Amino acid sequence: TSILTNNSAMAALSGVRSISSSMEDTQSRISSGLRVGSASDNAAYWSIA
Amino acid sequence: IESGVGRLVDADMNEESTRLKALQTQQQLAIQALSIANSDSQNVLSLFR
Repeated sequence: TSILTNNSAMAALSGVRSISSSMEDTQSRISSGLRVGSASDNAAYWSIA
Repeated sequence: IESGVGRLVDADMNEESTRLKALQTQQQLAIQALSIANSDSQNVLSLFR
């Protein structure tokens, strides 16, 4: 056991970051509709729209 | 001439009613999403007991 590093905490941190990014994306998606909401989404469908 | 003025200026009420209902629903969803976003912030307190 090392008090200087925590592999489990780091993995949990990466998981939390991924969940936060996904939650932000879904929250914007439900706020404004627009499944293709910006150019960061599928560019071809955005241009067609 | 006034019939032409009406054709150029009058608006169908049914489409406006549909838009009003859609915008009311969108406002309700946006308010709910904003409330969820505000409630998201205070979850971090669990780390600091």
